[PDB]
This record gives sequence, C-alpha cells and structure tokens, in this order.
Amino acid sequence: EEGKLVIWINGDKGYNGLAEVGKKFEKDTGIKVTVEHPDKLEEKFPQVAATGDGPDIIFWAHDRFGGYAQSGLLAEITPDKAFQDKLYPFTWDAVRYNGKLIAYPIAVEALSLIYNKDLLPNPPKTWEEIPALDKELKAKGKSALMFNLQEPYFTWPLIAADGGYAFKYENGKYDIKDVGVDNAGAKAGLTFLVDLIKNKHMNADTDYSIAEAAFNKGETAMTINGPWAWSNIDTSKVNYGVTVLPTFKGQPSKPFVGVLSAGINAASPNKELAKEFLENYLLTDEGLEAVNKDKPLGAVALKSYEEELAKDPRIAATMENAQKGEIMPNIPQMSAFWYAVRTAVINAASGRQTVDEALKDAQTNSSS
Amino acid sequence: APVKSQESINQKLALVIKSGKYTLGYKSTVKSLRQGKSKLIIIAANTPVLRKSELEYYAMLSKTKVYYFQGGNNELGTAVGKLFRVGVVSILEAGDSDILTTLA
Ligand SMILES: OC[C@H]1O[C@H](O[C@H]2[C@H](O)[C@@H](O)[C@@H](O[C@H]3[C@H](O)[C@@H](O)[C@@H](O[C@H]4[C@H](O)[C@@H](O)[C@@H](O)O[C@@H]4CO)O[C@@H]3CO)O[C@@H]2CO)[C@H](O)[C@@H](O)[C@@H]1O
Repeated sequence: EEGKLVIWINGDKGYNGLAEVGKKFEKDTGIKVTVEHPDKLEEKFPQVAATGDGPDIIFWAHDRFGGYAQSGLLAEITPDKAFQDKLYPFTWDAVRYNGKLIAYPIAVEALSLIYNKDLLPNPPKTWEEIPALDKELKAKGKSALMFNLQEPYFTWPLIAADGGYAFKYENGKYDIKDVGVDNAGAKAGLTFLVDLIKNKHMNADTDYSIAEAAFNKGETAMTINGPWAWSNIDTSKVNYGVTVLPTFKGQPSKPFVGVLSAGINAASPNKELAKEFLENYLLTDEGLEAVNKDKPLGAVALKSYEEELAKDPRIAATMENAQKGEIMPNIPQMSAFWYAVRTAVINAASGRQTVDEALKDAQTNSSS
Repeated sequence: APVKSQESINQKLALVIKSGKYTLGYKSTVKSLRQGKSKLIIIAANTPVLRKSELEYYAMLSKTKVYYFQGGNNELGTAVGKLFRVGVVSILEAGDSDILTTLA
C-alpha cells in the first residue's frame, strides 16, 4: 500500500531500535513505518517479492542480494555522490552487483571470540588448547566453549583457517567452478570440529539459543558470535571480553565478513519514501545510534558514526577478526554454497557422514 | 522471474495487442481462465484497485501461469500503460510475440 513503509529485518538485529527510527520518520512525514522480523525472511523475500508482495525494504547481509538482483527483485538505488561519500567504499562494493548498486550498506560484521573474564582471565590464542581447557572447566561444572553448530556461518572461520574458501576470486571475478570446500585445509578444520564433539567437548545439537543461554548464564567460558549479541550479555551482567578468534594450525580463523544491507523492493510503490528513510533517517548518526543502542551493528558504514565508535575495544576486535577473514561474495551461487556447507557440517557433526564424504558432496552441491 | 525491462514488457505486450488475441480487466480475464483459454495472465501488482488474490486464485484453479509487472504508473509505454490501467491482461494467442516463451 502507498503511504506506508513495511520493513523486514532479521530477529537477531535491533528491530526495536529500527522501529524508533521509523517512529521518528512517521512524526516528521506522517508515513507509518512497520518493522517485522519474520523467520527465514531471506528465503521468503524472493518468493513473495516475485509476486508483487513483500516488504518495501528488506534487511540482510549483503551475500543474499546478488541472487535478488539477478531475479530483478531489487530497485536500483542511485545516491548522488554527496551521499555516497558519507559511507565507506568497501561497504558500497559489497552491495554492487553487475556494476549496479543494489542496496544500502549499513554496517560491517564479523564474528569474534567472546569469553567470561572471571572464568577465563586469559582466553586461548589457539583452537588446539581448547580440549585441555574444557577438561579443566568440566572439573568445576563448567564447559570451555559453546556456539551455534547449526549454521555454517559460525563454523566456517575454523574451516577456512587452514584453507577452505567458497569461490576462487580471480582478478575481480569469482569462479563458480573453482570451489574450495573440499581441499585439505577445510578437511583439517572440520575434522578438528568433529573431534571436539567426538570427545564430548561440544554437543552437535547446540544451536544459537543453547549457546547464548549457557554463556549469558556463566555456564561456559566462551562463545562465538557477532556484535548483535553484546547487548544480551550486558544485561546478563557476565563479565565478558571480545577478542580475536583463536588460531588453528598457527593460522587465523577466517570469518566471512558480512555487510548488513537494506534493499528496496522493486515492486514497492514507495521507492522514494524508502530512499528518504534510509538516506536521511537510518544512515545518520542519530539513526544508527538508535539501532546500535538496541543491538550493536558492529562497524557502521557511515564514516562519521564509525569514527565516533572506533574506540570501542569490542568493535576493534570485530574489525580485527574482519580484517583476518574474507568478505562474502554476493553472487547468486552463495545460497547454494551455504546450503551445501550447512548439510556437510551437520552431517559430519552427527556422524551421518565422514568429514571427507560430507565435504565431497558440499563441493559438488556448491558448484551445482 | 520478473527479470525484464518495462520497455521490454511493453514491447512484447504491444506485439500481442497488434497481432495476437487477449483480454483486458478482471471480468474478461477470469472468463478466459474459467474457460481454459488463457495461456498466461500478466498482473500489474501496483494498479490502484485490483482483485489480485481472486485473480491469483483463478490462475491456480485453471493452472495458468501469471507474470507480475512491478512498475508504477510513471514513465509507462502504451501497452504497459493499458496494463497498469486495467490491472490484468490475459494472453489467449501470442501471435508474432514471443511473450509466451519468454514470460511463461
Ligand atoms: O546464522 C546467523 C547469521 O547469519 C549470517 O551469515 C549468514 C549469511 O549472510 C546468509 O546469507 C546465510 O546463508 C543461509 C541462507 O541465507 C538461508 O537460506 C538459510 O536458510 C536456513 C534458515 O536460516 C533457517 O530457518 C533453517 O531452518 O534452515 C534454512 C536452510 O537450511 O541458510 C543458509 C545457510 O544455513 O547464512 C549464513 C549463516 O550460515 C549473518 O550475516 C549474521 O549477521 C547472522 O547473525
């Protein structure tokens, strides 16, 4: 309907904060803004947008937009140079597809190691020392590590550490034929993960909820998560620290860097109102603060505000891990990649398959 | 996939109007659907008052493909302008147009 903006953003982000920015927008223009956080919104958007339905604005990490752009579901955005200059060129490149800007960049995200300082005055610098650390903590009724094992996003950093990668980036272009989830590096990483579970250091059923509850309750000494999680830890009054992910085989864990982006529905009858909202309301120091105060965005795309927050050691750790990882590709095949890697990790973790077998199939399924 | 230019849709539509068979609007379209004569229906998602759900319901029961045009009334060609104006266009015969093999 014309005269109102409907926004879709993931449930782990600051949707209440975004609703604040929308409430302001409404007062100033009289246009009602509604924020929703449906589940699997990134799978639903392509389905409902393709039929003239769906939100006016969709929020998600940049990796999903190439797919949307290719299916002509996104309205091309065209900020004038004055606005483009307000944001970092790295974030704009993330939302550029086929040489066309397809969404607005918001913030840069990367996973970090989060630890309980009272339980671990000194967190491990390597993955290898985690088993011994766990045996010690189990002796006290605690566990060393717990993080979401259901989403490949979280395990990928370890898998990429010694060699894994999605698509070979050959001089400005990705080769959808050269996939690196099958190489020896990736196998080492995943094997190390499987063994942790085999040796009872971790449980294959652990999801985002299980892990977040255990950490925030001081049951486990460490977790792995993004900026959005800091907010709940703060309320839990757990004395935590945010730092570099532990190495593996003397090499840095390589998390996939994501840029939270906002795309405008091509079928939206409010493209102008949407751009007005994103450019002059959300991507301002006041807009981002509203959202950030709810759930941290990480390293925002707006130069002015990222500078105001750059001193936060948690952001520093975020950018440090981000600098060590790779920015996710945004091409259509990424979905296939993620789906493929998800199955591989879940199968190897539960034993349904062997590391080799699992990665062998993901390798095939990715480039499929 | 709605991966086509408004300029392209308008050109394909103009060709059907020029050399094929088609209906315009709710009434003639569901009739073409109920009769199983429609080969495709195109819906201008953003047309003012549109019985979108009902049209989609009829396309489903008649097993007829539907293509959605996403543009607004602004900057429209002749054919697409009619489309946007009547909300729905049902293609009964493509004629010299390739609309059926490129949109359905
Ligand atoms: O996992 C939470 C964090 O996820 C983010 O990293 C994301 C990528 O940006 C995604 O594009 C993505 O790939 C996903 C894909 O997008 C989607 O189809 C998804 O489908 C799941 C669904 O999430 C869930 O409901 C479940 O039931 O299963 C579906 C199919 O298995 O899954 C792909 C891979 O699982 O995923 C990664 C994470 O793997 C993001 O950037 C972070 O900010 C976010 O916190």
